[PDB]
Amino acid sequence: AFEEAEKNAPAIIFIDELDAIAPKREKTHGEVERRIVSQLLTLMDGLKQRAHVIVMAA
Amino acid sequence: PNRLIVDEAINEDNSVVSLSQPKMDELQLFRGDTVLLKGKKRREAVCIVLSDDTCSDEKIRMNRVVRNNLRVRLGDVISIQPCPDVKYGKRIHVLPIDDTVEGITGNLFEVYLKPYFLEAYRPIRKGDIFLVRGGMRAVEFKVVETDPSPYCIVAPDTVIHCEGEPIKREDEEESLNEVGYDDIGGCRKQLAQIKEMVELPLRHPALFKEIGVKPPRGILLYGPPGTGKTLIARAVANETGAFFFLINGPEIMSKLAGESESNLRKAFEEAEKNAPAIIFIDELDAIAPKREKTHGEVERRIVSQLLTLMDGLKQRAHVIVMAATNRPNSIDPALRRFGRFDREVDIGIPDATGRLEILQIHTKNMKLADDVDLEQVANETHGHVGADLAALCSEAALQAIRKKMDLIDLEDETIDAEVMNSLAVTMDDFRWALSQSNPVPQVTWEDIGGLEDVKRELQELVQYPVEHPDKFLKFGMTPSKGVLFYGPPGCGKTLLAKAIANECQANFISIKGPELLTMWFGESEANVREIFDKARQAAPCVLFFDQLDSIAKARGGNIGDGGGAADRVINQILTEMDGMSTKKNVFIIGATNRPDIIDPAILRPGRLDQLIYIPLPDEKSRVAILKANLRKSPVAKDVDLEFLAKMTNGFSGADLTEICQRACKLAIRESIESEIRRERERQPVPEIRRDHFEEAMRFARRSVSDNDIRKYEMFAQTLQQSRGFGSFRFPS
Amino acid sequence: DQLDSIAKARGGNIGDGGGAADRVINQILTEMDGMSTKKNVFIIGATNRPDIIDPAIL
Ligand SMILES: Nc1ncnc2c1ncn2[C@@H]1O[C@H](COP(=O)(O)OP(=O)(O)O)[C@@H](O)[C@H]1O
Ligand SMILES: Nc1ncnc2c1ncn2[C@@H]1O[C@H](COP(=O)(O)OP(=O)(O)O)[C@@H](O)[C@H]1O
Repeated sequence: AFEEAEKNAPAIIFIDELDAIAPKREKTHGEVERRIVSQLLTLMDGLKQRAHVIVMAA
Repeated sequence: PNRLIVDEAINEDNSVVSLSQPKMDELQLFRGDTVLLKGKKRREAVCIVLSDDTCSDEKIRMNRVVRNNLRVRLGDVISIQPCPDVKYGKRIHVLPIDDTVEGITGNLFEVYLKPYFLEAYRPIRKGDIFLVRGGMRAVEFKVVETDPSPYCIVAPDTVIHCEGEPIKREDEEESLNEVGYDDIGGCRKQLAQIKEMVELPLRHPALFKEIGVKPPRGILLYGPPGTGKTLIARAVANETGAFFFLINGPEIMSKLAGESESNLRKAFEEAEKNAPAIIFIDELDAIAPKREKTHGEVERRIVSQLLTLMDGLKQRAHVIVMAATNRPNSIDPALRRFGRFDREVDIGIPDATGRLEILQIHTKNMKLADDVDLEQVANETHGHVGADLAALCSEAALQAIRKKMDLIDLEDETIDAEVMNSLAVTMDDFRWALSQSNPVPQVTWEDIGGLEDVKRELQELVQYPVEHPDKFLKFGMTPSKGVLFYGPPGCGKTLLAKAIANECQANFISIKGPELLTMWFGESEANVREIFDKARQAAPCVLFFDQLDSIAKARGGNIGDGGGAADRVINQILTEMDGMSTKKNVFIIGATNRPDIIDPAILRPGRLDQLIYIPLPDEKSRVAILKANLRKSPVAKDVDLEFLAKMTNGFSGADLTEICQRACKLAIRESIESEIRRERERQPVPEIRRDHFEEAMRFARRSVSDNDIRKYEMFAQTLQQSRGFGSFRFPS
Repeated sequence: DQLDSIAKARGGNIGDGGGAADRVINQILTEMDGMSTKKNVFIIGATNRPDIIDPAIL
């Protein structure tokens, strides 16, 4: 998803029901959930707005 | 002598540098010699040294291209040393920057490189960035390969070729964007502490080795988010020559278990290779949370392997680790055991001057209006964090955009450049952002009327010693911290305490007597200890004890059920005041309606030595009280305060305040009825009249009887006789 | 400091925390002199009213 967003610019990312994929890591009881949350944070940080992609989370 | 201040160039090109002739003699440098220049972030450059008569001794004249080469700015410190045995180049490869050649289709060699290197013998180094004028636009190049390496001389027979894939713009932009610790502001005390803890062990391992002490294994930084902990770490790393390696916690946890172990092992090995090195682990609590509060063995083994590697630091390779965390407690205590992250550093909210510096640094890239002032913005932003300040600046910029939406045409595909450059962020945008963005007693002495002797006593007692600590040290007498006020109720004793605390600009804590009594066995003394500890934490502070007669009584004279509890409370108060004797700044003030039952141990010098009697205000004090009461009231001139004061000789100040409030309320009612009657007659009262004054006076009554005054004056007389001695005179 | 607060003549009143004040004195008595080897512990008390102190303490 993020690769396709950065490849075609400008691009818009909508994450519907963000609380489902990324709840508080302390609340989570699973390693996979923590990995998904960490990956989401990493992809937030990796974007540097050169392609000016915008992400909304509802 | 090698260290020199960076200075602007006059006629220096990209291949020459200038030094003063006496400094050349000191450094044994000849004109035309090639030298090796070292800058921040392990940046190196080579140029030809020349003599300038107008150059300062401690400064070196340096142009913008070489400044970008060494990642240093005007005023920075660089080191210059001779660079011997620089051979003629055999084959050099240079590649252009993408943004410098967009639309440039001509032969780069003939247009730019050949005239630039023609018969000049320019010294070059791998990775050097040099700008060459020519064609229709100046073009920057990067030296990617040299023979010999890394130093060579571009000779007439040196082969210069530029074919290949051009260097990506983004890779070059990242290095140029990063600069030293001038980015951070208001943390130079913390910056100095971090420098002392980090860079000195890295630079001088032998200095620690000879004594026998071990350099710190790890450093931990904590504070509220947005304080630039990663920013200050990277910045302090940039100034030092030590290599900075960054570790991202979400990056580590995004990796699958075991793979992250290999990644961090390789990171530590690479840091050991590139000694001196700095390891920064952003969000350490993320990778290594509290071991007990885990639902998986994966993070447990992460913490265990991290402990093994922390014990595995060489400390002879002069490499240390630092980490930044939002909450230090979230980090497992094993990481914080002695010998691992032993030195612990706190980063707080930036100060007002530091916040002003943060605004100035943030707004440097901003086009800023003349009217807007950053100082007042800093004053208003008392508690906003640097990240919140950046958000404030961005919000102000967006508000400027909103203001300029009408001038621009949002529907147009291309915006006007004239409006874009004429755009600026004014004070109105900052004020709008401040409104949108989110993060001492009030009584002044003019409020109080009279008691000028009690006034000067209070200033001399409380305000004076802090004003002249040197005078007290010369005299050698510690200031007293105890004042007792006894008088009829409603005479402004609390007002006096608030006034003195306001004048000295210190925290004010007021506690009531019966509030602390409670009914449990040890609760009362616990409350007393708690309020005294709170006064300790808020030092300097003024502690006010209202109704001291309730909380302190004669210990012997109580045979009731609660006599023991009262005695224990008095003993706790005495011990707490003995503890307060250590702290000069904390001040204790006690107010009682009747001082006859006060424990004599309380009245002992060193606890409440200064006894001040507050009597019923006289005529002039009463006039002042009435004037202060109506300072906020538009009172008519026909009303005479002199008669209103002289009539009630025995009324207390509380009665005067009640009368003034009542008269103001009756003026309110008169204005209400006048305005309503005007509205009714359509389908006044600027100031209070005397009539409402007299018809309000009748409801007032004498608060304090004559017997209370008799008792207070008798107690004061008992103290006056205690002073005695007349006028004490030494013999002869 | 202020030894008179914790040490009293015992049996002063029934409202002293349901006999807790009396019970604290008895615990102090055993600690200062009981069936345990006496270490090099020196006890100093600064009282202002000594007449109310328990005679067993003195
Ligand atoms: N000393 C400072 N000077 C200027 N800006 C700062 C400073 N400290 C923090 N900031 C701002 O904070 C932002 C980064 O926050 P930071 O504290 O580095 O993240 P974290 O709190 O997650 O470690 C930057 O955009 C920067 O503008
Ligand atoms: N010197 C004074 N100047 C102005 N107001 C006073 C003065 N003395 C008393 N008052 C009024 O009396 C009211 C109650 O005073 P208070 O603080 O209760 O005195 P006390 O410390 O004797 O209890 C206050 O609202 C205040 O307005």
